[PDB]
Amino acid sequence: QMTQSPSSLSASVGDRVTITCSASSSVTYMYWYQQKPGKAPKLLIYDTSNLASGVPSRFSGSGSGTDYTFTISSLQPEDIATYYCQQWSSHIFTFGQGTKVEIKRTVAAPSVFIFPPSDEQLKSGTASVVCLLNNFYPREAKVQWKVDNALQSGNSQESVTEQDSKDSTYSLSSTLTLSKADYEKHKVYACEVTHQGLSSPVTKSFNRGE
Amino acid sequence: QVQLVQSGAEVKKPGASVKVSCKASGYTFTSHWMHWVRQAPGQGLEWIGEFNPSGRTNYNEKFKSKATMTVDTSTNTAYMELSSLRSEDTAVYYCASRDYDYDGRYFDYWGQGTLVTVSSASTKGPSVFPLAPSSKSTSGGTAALGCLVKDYFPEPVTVSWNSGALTSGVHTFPAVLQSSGLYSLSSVVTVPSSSLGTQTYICNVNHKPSNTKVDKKVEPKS
Repeated sequence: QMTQSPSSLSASVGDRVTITCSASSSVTYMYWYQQKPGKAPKLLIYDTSNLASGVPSRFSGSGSGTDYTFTISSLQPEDIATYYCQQWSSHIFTFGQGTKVEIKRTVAAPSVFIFPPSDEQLKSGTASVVCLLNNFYPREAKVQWKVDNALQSGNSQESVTEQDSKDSTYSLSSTLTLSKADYEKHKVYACEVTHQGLSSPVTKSFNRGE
Repeated sequence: QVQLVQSGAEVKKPGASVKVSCKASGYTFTSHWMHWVRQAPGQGLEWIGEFNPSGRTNYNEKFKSKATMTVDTSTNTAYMELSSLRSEDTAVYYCASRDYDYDGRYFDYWGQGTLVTVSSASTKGPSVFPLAPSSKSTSGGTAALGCLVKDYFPEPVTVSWNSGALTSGVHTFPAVLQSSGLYSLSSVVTVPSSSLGTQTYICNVNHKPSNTKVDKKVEPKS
């Protein structure tokens, strides 16, 4: 049975990243793939230690008996990905469980933006209100929706991007969903953002219909 | 350039069958094996099997009962067919090829993947709404704008800006599953606020399961 370790890791830019796979047998070589989010897996190392064409030099692979090692000698922002080892063994190709590689970087405060629903959506029955948190670190953030100073719950959903391949930041989108009737019933719409990079919670607001 | 182009994402009923296609361009690809790989959402990679055109097939034991691999030599298209589909078959399916060519160069090529979703629920294209730039978008000489992509099924949706000409400052968020059982996502972009009067911004939303493409112009509100 193939064992890839660790499952995830965080390191700084310029750090050495080390990933291991232990194999059932030594008679076939080990391969290493890089998978960025949304993209297909990309071969980086073949035949245990050969660099694939185009792959930068900071990537290397080695093996000794049934123990194999993949190394990024100097972690770069674009290297965030899940890495997999792969070996042919007992008439099949087996992939490792994967190693998610993340970047530790300096604190950065989110840029907050609020978007009222479009007239087109509103008049057709529903109002989606959107709060955008742009390019922040670390990942942890609190978004609170306020309607006429009343705190909302059960009626919002959010999602976060994968870490940015250039600046190692995250971005967050929060949607407040209301009926047309409930939306037109109120004036002030606000999102309150709590994040480590802000010295106090930041509010972004608009008044309906102006 | 060498490319593997796969058939678009599809919803299929439980018990039904689907046939993913993989079209090879830029290389001869007659004397190389074609691999099929699956990746369940948020999971790892599993090898399904391999097919030789020049005409044997090797299967992973787990996928012997569920998969059938074929090829069309005249069109340069490999096919993988999944029978008696259940919820556990919901996954991205990749075609891939790795070998030495005629000139002895080592290659590895992958298709873009095909998300097969297994569900009784029907496909639905998205409704697209603007996320308009305003005074509440100005932060320091730059403004944020976007597109809300609402009420589609199944995954996935891809989004570009100005047909791919606008790439920097773009964030396309992962979809949320709503209480209604329909997906919603946003895509945003930060631009100079001095561009708002003159530059045109259009989001291009693709949803292949419903065969729908939507372009939406995003303007400042009057």
